[PDB]
Amino acid sequence: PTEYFLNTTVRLLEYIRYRDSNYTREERIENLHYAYNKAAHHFAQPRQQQLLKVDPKRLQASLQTIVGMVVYSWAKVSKECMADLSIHYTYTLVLDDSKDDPYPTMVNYFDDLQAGREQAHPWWALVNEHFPNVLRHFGPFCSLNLIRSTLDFFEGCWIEQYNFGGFPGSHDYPQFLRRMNGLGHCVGASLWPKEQFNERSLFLEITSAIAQMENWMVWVDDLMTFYKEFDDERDQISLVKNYVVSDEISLHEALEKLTQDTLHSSKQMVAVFSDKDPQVMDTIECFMHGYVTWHLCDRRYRLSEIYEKVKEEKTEDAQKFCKFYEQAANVGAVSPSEWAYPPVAQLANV
Amino acid sequence: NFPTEYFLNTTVRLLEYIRYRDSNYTREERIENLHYAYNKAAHHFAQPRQQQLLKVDPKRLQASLQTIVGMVVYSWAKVSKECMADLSIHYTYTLVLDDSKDDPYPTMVNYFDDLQAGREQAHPWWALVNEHFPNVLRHFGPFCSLNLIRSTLDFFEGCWIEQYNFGGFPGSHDYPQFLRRMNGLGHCVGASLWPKEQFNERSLFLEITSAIAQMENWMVWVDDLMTFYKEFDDERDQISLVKNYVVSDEISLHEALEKLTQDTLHSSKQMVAVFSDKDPQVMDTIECFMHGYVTWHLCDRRYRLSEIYEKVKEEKTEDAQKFCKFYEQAANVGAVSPSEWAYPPVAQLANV
Repeated sequence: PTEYFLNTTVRLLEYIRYRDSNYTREERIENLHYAYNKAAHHFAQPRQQQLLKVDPKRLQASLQTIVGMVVYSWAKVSKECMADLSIHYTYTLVLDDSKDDPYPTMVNYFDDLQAGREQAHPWWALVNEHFPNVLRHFGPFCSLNLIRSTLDFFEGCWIEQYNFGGFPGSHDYPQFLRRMNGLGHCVGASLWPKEQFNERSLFLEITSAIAQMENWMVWVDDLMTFYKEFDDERDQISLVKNYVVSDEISLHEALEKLTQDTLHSSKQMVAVFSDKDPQVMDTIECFMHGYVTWHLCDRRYRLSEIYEKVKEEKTEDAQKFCKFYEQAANVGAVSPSEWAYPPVAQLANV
Repeated sequence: NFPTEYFLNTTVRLLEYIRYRDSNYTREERIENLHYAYNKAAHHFAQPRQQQLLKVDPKRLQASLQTIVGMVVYSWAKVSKECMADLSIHYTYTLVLDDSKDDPYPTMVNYFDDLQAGREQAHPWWALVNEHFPNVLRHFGPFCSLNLIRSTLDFFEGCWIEQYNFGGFPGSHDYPQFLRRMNGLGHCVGASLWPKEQFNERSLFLEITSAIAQMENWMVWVDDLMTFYKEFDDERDQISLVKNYVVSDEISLHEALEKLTQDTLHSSKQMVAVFSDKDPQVMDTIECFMHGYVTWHLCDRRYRLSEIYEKVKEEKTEDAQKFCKFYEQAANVGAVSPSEWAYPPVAQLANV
C-alpha cells in the first residue's frame, strides 16, 4: 500500500504545469451530454445489444468513463467527433474485459476480410461496421493509424488473456505488450480531425505527435493507474508489474523507471512542439491537461481513496497532491446526473 | 572516417554472445532450398499480372528477389521449402515497395471502405500483396497470421513516412525507434518462424509471443549494425536508425553508434538467457535464425562486409582475427554463386 505514489505523482503534475483550464463547466456539460447521448443510442440498438456480450451495468460504467476521457482530452474537436470517438474507445474498453478466446473466431480473419464477409468475431463485426463513422473525420494517413492501432489492440487483449508478465530476463516484453494494448497511434492520430487540420500540411508534426504521444499517454496512464492496480490487484499484469517480473527488479525500481520515462517524455513533448504550429501545440496541450484531469476525476481510478488519506499533510508531496486534486475536481468533477442519461439499458428496451 | 576497430569489436562480441557456429545445414541443402524458393518466386513475379501492377525496374527486382530468397532460406532454416518460397515472395513485395516514391495518399483515401466491402485496393501494391497473402498465411495459425498482417500494414505506413525523408525533429527522442519498428517487419519475421506444421501456436503461445517481442529488436538492430558500413558514406541514405539518433537525440554519430551496439549486445544476451532452457525445438529455430541472419549479411555483397574482411584480412590484433575467423566460417557455408540456383532470370520467364 505504498504512499510513495504521492511522491511521483507530484513531480509529474508540476513538471507539466498541470492546470487544465479547458472548457467552462457549461461547455464541459454540453459536450459530455452530446457525446453520451449519441453513444448511448448507438449501443442501445438491438444489433449492438445482441453481438456485444457485456454486462449492462458494466457497459454503462465503461461508456461514462470513455465519454469523459474523450470530451476531457479531445477538447478542440467537434461534438460529432467526440461522440464517434466515444463509441470507438468504448468498444475497445469493452473488449479489454472479455475473457472469451479469440482463436476459434480469428482462424479465417484474413480470408473473410479480403472477401468482404462479416468477421466471425462479433467484436470485429461491430467495430468494423461502425469504423467509417470515426474515419470520416480524418484523412487517409491518420485513418491508417487508427486502423492499425485498433488491430494491435485486438492482439494485445489476446495476449493479456494469458495473464503473462513475461519470462524473467525478457527485458523487451514489458513495453512490447504496452504499446500493443496502449492504442497510442489510435489516440495520437485521432487528435487531428481533417476538419481542423491538413494531414499533408502537418504530416511531419502529426507523425511526430503520434510517435511522442504514444509513450506519454500510455506511461501517464500506467502511473495514474498504479493505485487502482496494486491495491486490489486481481493477478494484474500492468507495465510496472511486468517490469518487475521481466527485468528482475523491485516494485520500487520499476515505478522509478516509469516515472523517469514519463518526466522525460513530458520534457521532450514541450521542447519539440513548443515552437511549432501554435494550433498543434494547443491540441497537444489540451490533451495532456484534460487527460490528467480525467484520470483524477473518473471514479474508475479510485484516486479519491487517496485524497481522503492525506488532506492533513502540508509539505511538498501529499501537500500539492491535494492542491492539484482540488484544481481538477473543480472543473472535472461533474455529477453524472448532469449528462449521462438516460441509462443505455433504458433506451435498449422501449 | 569509419570506426573499423570499434566496429570489429562489437561484431565479434555479437557473434560470441549468440554462439555463432556451424550447423548441420549443408551447402548441398542450401542450394536445394535457394533454387527451390527462387524458382517458385521467379515464376510468380513473372506472371503478366505481377508484371503489370508491380512497378519495379527488372534488374532491381531480380536483385531484390535474390537477396530476399537468400535471407529466407538461410534464416528460416527449419521450415519447409514451400514456406520458404512463399515467405520469399512476401518479403520481396515488401523490399520492392521501398522503390516507390509515389504518394500513397490518393490510393489510401478509400482504404477502409474498400477493405470492408471486399473491393480490390486502389494502391496496386496492396492489390497484389493481399491477393497473394493467403499463400503465406496457410503455413500459420491465427495468432501468428495476425502478426504477419499487422506488421505488413505497419510496413506500408513506414514506407509512406519515409517518403518524406524525415529523420525527426531535434529533441524528438521517441521518433527513431518508432520509425524503425514501423519499417522493420519485426512481428512479421518473428511470427513467421513458427509454421503450424512444426509448432502448436497455443501450446507455445508464451514462447512464441516472447520470441516475437525480443526478435523484433534483435533483428532490426543487428541489421542496422551490419548495414552501418555500407551506409557510412552513402549520401543517398539519409534517414537510418543511427542517422536519426544523431538528428533526433542531438548526439554524435559515435554516441549514436554506441547506443546501437549496447542495444544490440544486451538484446543478444537476453535472447540466449531466455531461450536456452525453453523448448528445444524453439531455441533451435531461434538460434538458426540468428546464425543465418548473420551469415546472410556477411555473404550478400549488398552489405560489402568483404571490404572489411579484406582490409583487416591479416592484422595481428585479436578482434581482426576473431572476425576473419567468423567471416571465413560464413563464406564456407554461405558464399554461393547465384548461377547455382538463381536461374533463369525473372525477365526471361516473364517474356516467355
